[PDB]
Amino acid sequence: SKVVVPAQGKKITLQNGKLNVPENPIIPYIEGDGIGVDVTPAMLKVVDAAVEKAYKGERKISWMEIYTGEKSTQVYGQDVWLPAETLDLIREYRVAIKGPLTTPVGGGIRELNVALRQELDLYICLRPVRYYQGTPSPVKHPELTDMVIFRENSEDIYAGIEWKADSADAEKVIKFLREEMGVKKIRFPEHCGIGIKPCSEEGTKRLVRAAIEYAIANDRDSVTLVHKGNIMKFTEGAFKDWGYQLAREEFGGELIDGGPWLKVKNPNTGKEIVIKDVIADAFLQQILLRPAEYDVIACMNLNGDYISDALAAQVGGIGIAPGANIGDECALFEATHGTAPKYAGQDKVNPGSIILSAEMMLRHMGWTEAADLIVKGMEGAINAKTVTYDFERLMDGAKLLKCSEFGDAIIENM
Amino acid sequence: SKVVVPAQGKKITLQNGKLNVPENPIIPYIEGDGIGVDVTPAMLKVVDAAVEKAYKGERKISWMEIYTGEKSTQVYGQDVWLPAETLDLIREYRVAIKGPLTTPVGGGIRELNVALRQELDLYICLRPVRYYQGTPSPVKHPELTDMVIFRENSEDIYAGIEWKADSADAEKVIKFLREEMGVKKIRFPEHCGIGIKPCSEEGTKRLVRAAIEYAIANDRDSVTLVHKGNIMKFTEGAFKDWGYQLAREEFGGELIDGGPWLKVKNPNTGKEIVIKDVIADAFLQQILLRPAEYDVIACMNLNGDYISDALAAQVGGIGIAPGANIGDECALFEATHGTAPKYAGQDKVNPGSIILSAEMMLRHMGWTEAADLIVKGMEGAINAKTVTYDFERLMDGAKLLKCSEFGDAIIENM
Ligand SMILES: NC(=O)c1ccc[n+]([C@@H]2O[C@H](COP(=O)([O-])OP(=O)(O)OC[C@H]3O[C@@H](n4cnc5c(N)ncnc54)[C@H](OP(=O)(O)O)[C@@H]3O)[C@@H](O)[C@H]2O)c1
Ligand SMILES: NC(=O)c1ccc[n+]([C@@H]2O[C@H](COP(=O)([O-])OP(=O)(O)OC[C@H]3O[C@@H](n4cnc5c(N)ncnc54)[C@H](OP(=O)(O)O)[C@@H]3O)[C@@H](O)[C@H]2O)c1
Ligand SMILES: CC(C)[C@H](C(=O)O)[C@@H](O)C(=O)O
Ligand SMILES: CC(C)[C@H](C(=O)O)[C@@H](O)C(=O)O
Ligand SMILES: [Mg+2]
Ligand SMILES: [Mg+2]
Repeated sequence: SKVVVPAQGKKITLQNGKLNVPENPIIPYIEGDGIGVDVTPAMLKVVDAAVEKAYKGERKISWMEIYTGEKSTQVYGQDVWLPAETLDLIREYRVAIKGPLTTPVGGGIRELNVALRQELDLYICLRPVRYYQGTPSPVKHPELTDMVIFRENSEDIYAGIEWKADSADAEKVIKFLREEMGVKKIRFPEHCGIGIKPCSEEGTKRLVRAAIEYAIANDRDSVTLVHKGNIMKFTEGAFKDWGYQLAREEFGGELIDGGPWLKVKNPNTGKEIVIKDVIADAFLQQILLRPAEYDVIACMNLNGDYISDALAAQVGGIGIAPGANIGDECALFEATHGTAPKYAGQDKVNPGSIILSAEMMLRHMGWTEAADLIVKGMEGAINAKTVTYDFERLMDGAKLLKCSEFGDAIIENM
Repeated sequence: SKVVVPAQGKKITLQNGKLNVPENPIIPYIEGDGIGVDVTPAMLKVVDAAVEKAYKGERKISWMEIYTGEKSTQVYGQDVWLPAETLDLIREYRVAIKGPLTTPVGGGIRELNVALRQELDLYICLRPVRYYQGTPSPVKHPELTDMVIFRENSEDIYAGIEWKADSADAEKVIKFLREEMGVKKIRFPEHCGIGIKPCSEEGTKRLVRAAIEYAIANDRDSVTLVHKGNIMKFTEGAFKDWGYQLAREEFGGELIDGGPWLKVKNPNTGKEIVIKDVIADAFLQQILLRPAEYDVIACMNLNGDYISDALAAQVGGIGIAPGANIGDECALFEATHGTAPKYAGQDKVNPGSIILSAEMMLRHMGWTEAADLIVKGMEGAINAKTVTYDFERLMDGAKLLKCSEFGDAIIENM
């Protein structure tokens, strides 16, 4: 192993489903491909500053670099794109953060980001989207956007079950469907690629459960199940039916009017939480035309991937869109954006995304004060109109800052 | 049959792939469920007016009502949701228009809208989205949005191949995948619904071919292949690879830089058309942050469904979003919106969508003058700020008009 365990740090433990965070926790991190080389260093500095200022030296993170992707090949050798120790370490230290990752073409290499999520069973993809005062947005009222996406992270089409057109496997599968299952619906069975889409009751319910619990835990107004159930009855439709069923069976969901919407009483604030659903295509117009009407979103893997980007663009873009992959044993924080090789190495991209993901990590560890300083700094720097390229557009009088520069601006406004 | 063939009309014929439209063409039409009862009458009046004014009485449409959905059951009896004659008539008269349709819950009834498209093999779902001066939009520069969506209409997950969780079929399919195909990727094989996603070379290429030909025919700047190929390699990825391949093999697509983008020279205007591609999630941010950079869009069934609504909301909403289902033998025009039973029968919804779909129909028949009068009227009425509920929002000084009222406003501005 080429990983070096920090000497002055201590491992975080999980006792009774509750995190036990030391004052010197060891936090593993993956630099990331492309721009990850730009944003990650900015994140480490901003986090260290937030922690240093919040607890005046009482607390401190012991960063431990781990590898995945290109750098892993440089470190562990050719073909070692995702070392087993990397998965071992994330699960063992409970909390980790990663920069963007890119999977090479071919080589029989599976998508590295999806591999991490699925190998660690981090079934929740949590992506909160809200507006930051001063952020240049293409819409008229970005302030109306304040939602939290709970995207199922372990099934759907992301299962990776598919076969190439004209391949022996594809023909074998197509032969079984037409001959044994009597399927006559394939328009062109020749030179036809095939993909499988699974959706289970347990996969659906553990995701929705987390979404409702988060709504209750943070006193949100509603949980909206987004699906395309009118066309995919047994997968997307099942997801919606299972979600409503869980709200009734586990949260005392009560019929609103003649339904289908339910109301769940917040055990804490006594507030009634609305449980509704919207068809995916229609939802894409709704978030733009009636944003204020939506809060927490529970949806399947693919739909969540699309909604994440559509919402982010509403409040400034993917440069300010954080996220987290959460499971029962550990959590891996990461920004919604990619490696943008186009800008890679230029120290020009917006580090806000990975930084706000670190803010989620801090909150997750219970270091809410350090988390609050990051939000304060971010809001201060953006308001000071000292921002990165992606914000400069739709920004008159804004001063352009380099990636590392913006990080410093955040610390300056803490 | 309860259908009455117009006495003074004549059937449109297709000779050499070219439509032969008489001056008194018989045009079949489906009223539609819900609000279809409101918008359809407005459309017939507006179209009749546009035609009457453009050709001063020389030309006239002979409307012939045909049935599908609820009204079909009223006419032909219980269980007759989609009469065979309806499909026969659309194919025979070549050009038809329909209001929104809703499929009942259960009854073993398949989605009626998809049934029409697939039974008639109308593989192209053409949905143009552009801004109309004076239209209240949630974005800052709706005028930058001017795109044309070419959505594959015959395959993808819309094939309707799926099995219910815990069903014998589902278990049989899951057993085959795990046992015979050795699939170990299903996270939860129990209580698991299964759906099949097919994508063929012929289905992909006939759609992309139509998109490029439209770009050439209308001198558009580019064709963008939208896909989620990084995750669905053999379906969405195949679609993108097949699209690029066709541009090269059939349109002399030439490498731009080191690729992957291609350039196709417009045989007519000598202009070079750009053939590029964008990942679906990223594309949803791109249309909002860099609209001007996109023109004609070629995408798969599901992706097209989502993009249609996301784009429409950008220029006023689904109340002003037309569309057409085009095949090799016939075409069925229809708005992107649904039956909105919530507002149904209230004569309050925006008829602009089905009316602009009729404008597409007229253009399709070569009656471009009548089509131009509809655009003129629409632009005039909206500019006069005499609009329907959906526009009134984000409209100060706008006067609210009833559905039928707005139709009259259009005719008044022709
Ligand atoms: N979880 C992940 O690690 C992850 C996520 C997404 C994609 N990927 C991968 O990364 C590679 C490139 O993919 P892509 O180009 O489709 O996606 P991407 O890297 O997110 O790039 C898409 C566009 O979004 C914007 N963007 C991304 N990061 C930004 C930042 N830090 N600050 C400001 N704007 C930012 C830019 O838009 P403008 O150019 O309009 O400014 C950018 O060109 C692929 O190999 C892909 O699989 C990985
Ligand atoms: N091709 C079709 O015939 C078609 C298309 C889509 C859906 N459907 C079906 O119709 C039913 C209802 O579905 P849905 O509620 O998901 O979709 P929908 O009927 O399109 O309604 C969605 C929302 O979009 C807006 N809208 C729709 N038509 C409008 C119009 N003419 N003018 C102004 N705004 C309009 C309204 O938004 P606000 O309430 O925010 O104003 C409406 O409540 C279902 O049975 C569904 O399967 C059929
Ligand atoms: C890179 C890709 C596999 C990934 C996904 O589709 O989830 C990305 O788009 C993201 O949102 O993290
Ligand atoms: C009603 C539904 C089957 C249809 C589709 O998904 O294409 C609708 O959303 C539309 O866009 O016409
Ligand atoms: Mg994404
Ligand atoms: Mg739709």
